[PDB]
Amino acid sequence: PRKGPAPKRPLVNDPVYGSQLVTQLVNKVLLKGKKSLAERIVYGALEQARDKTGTDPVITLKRALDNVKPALEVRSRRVGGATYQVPVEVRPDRSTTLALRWLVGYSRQRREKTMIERLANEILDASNGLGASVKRREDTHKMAEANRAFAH
Amino acid sequence: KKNVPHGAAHIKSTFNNTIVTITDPQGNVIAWASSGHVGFKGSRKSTPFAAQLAAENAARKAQDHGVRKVDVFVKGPGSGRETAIRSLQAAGLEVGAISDVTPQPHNGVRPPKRRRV
RNA sequence: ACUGCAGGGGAGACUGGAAUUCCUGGUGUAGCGGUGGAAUGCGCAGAUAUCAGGAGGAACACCGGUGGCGAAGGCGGGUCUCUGGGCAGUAACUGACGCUGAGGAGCGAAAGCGUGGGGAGCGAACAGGAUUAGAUACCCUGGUAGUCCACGCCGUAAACGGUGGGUACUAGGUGUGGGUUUCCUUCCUUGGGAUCCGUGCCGUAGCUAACGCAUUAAGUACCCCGCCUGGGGAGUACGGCCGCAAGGCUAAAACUCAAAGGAAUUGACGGGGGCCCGCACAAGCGGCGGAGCAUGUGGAUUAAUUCGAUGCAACGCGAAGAA
Ligand SMILES: [Mg+2]
Ligand SMILES: [Mg+2]
Ligand SMILES: [Mg+2]
Ligand SMILES: [Mg+2]
Ligand SMILES: [Mg+2]
Ligand SMILES: [Mg+2]
Ligand SMILES: [Mg+2]
Ligand SMILES: [Mg+2]
Ligand SMILES: [Mg+2]
Ligand SMILES: [Mg+2]
Ligand SMILES: [Mg+2]
Ligand SMILES: [Mg+2]
Ligand SMILES: [Mg+2]
Ligand SMILES: [Mg+2]
Ligand SMILES: [Mg+2]
Ligand SMILES: [Mg+2]
Ligand SMILES: [Mg+2]
Ligand SMILES: [Mg+2]
Ligand SMILES: [Mg+2]
Ligand SMILES: [Mg+2]
Ligand SMILES: [Mg+2]
Ligand SMILES: [Mg+2]
Ligand SMILES: [Mg+2]
Ligand SMILES: [Mg+2]
Ligand SMILES: [Mg+2]
Ligand SMILES: [Mg+2]
Ligand SMILES: [Mg+2]
Ligand SMILES: [Mg+2]
Ligand SMILES: [Mg+2]
Ligand SMILES: [Mg+2]
Repeated sequence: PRKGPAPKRPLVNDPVYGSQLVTQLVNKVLLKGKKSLAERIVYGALEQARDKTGTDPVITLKRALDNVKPALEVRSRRVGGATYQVPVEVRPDRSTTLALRWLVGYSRQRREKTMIERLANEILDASNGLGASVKRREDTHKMAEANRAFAH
Repeated sequence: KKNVPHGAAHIKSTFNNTIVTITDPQGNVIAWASSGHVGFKGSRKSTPFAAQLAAENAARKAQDHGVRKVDVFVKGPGSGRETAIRSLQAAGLEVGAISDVTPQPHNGVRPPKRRRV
């Protein structure tokens, strides 16, 4: 708003996985107030990923988010008779939020049966750097880099 | 297939383009790479990014043809002057003295009518 | 009259530099130009760019200003020739020879007209592109007369200080320009003081409807000339004078209406300036508009579909219960 910033609400660390990250994904996939259901889906996906790989699910998630972390956005502006996109830098928190939203959205509309295996496959693809979120990040990066001339 | 260790650099920075040509001290052009010569078209040719990349193209062509140092003559009320200068400096070329050679008519030819946009 | 002073006052002749364009040649390759975005356009048959040389017309950066000059319009690249006016000083000379001026005469921005020349750049008309519903415009690409010179014509401008010419008087304060004058005369200061001619601003009285004027009056008086009697019709008609023409000057009436107008105040508005704010913008979350059902509305039908409500702020409203 016009009257300065608004502090962001804090989060708690999950007893099962002591990191704010897992709570962040639960919050992002939470819909209709079913926090327990979101936790169940994320735990099933993480257990599936651990079953398929062997390494720690939080480490796989960290690899995935580091791979899908973007650098610049393409926020647009209009001055006169035309509108053009302006590539600007992104803060780490905003980049993490955008990548998590992209991952969740692409896992929601995948061609599988349940979100356990859907999110397991999505996080594994993001960890290996070949998934839908990675493709979206590459597209955003290149289409923003194509507008480097208008960098005011 | 020439060798001109010393030469001259001319930058013409206007409101619609930016031309960077590199000549020998006698003024014979060796390279002339421009904002339009590099990938650009429309009004983007007058952008500082376009001017600086055209300077990069001109500098690399001069390096290929065998030029190590050039003096710079600039003219025109363009915004790519300093960016082109910096690119020519830190793209493998030395600029030395910087001089402005913008023509100054002593009240000669009548200018066109003012814009009524 | 004599001695000094400043000046883009004016006319003629010669001449200089910058810049644009064009021509020729060299270097050189794929773009150049243009806009808010583009396209028309130019180049690839060698363009833009760079260098050197040449041709040509126009206008004279810096000085340059709030300044100077001129009756007004207007006036600065330089040099020379001819010429106008003004200011200061002495009071040298004449002795009211002064002021205004109906008609009349001359001068008079730009645009335009005639004759010959010239034409770099700009640029009405015109053409293409672009915007838009349309775009006979604003923007872009071009481009003719014209802008320039010589001699004539035209005599019109918001030709304005929106203030006719001349004179006398009516506190001051503060800049600038041209002189002169003693003193402080070295306090070097070219400052201050006195006077004359101007040019700005602020300010006393006075005037004014107010805004404002205020020694450069719109104050206090005199002399002369010009002009007005509500707004349109109309600065138009007819007649007349001038003009190659365009048109200029003198200049009405019928009819129509009861206002047209000048200052200042409040409010409102603005695609005016400054600030701030709102799920208002922005980041996201969940919906409508697509399908079926319920309710209200419009229209149609009928015996009524009793009636009111109609933007946001009416539409599951009045109606928190129609067999
Ligand atoms: Mg003459
Ligand atoms: Mg020519
Ligand atoms: Mg050539
Ligand atoms: Mg050339
Ligand atoms: Mg006598
Ligand atoms: Mg007289
Ligand atoms: Mg008379
Ligand atoms: Mg004329
Ligand atoms: Mg003529
Ligand atoms: Mg002629
Ligand atoms: Mg046309
Ligand atoms: Mg034009
Ligand atoms: Mg033109
Ligand atoms: Mg004609
Ligand atoms: Mg005459
Ligand atoms: Mg005048
Ligand atoms: Mg009078
Ligand atoms: Mg008088
Ligand atoms: Mg008087
Ligand atoms: Mg004075
Ligand atoms: Mg005053
Ligand atoms: Mg009066
Ligand atoms: Mg008449
Ligand atoms: Mg007549
Ligand atoms: Mg008002
Ligand atoms: Mg938003
Ligand atoms: Mg819906
Ligand atoms: Mg619908
Ligand atoms: Mg009803
Ligand atoms: Mg309701």
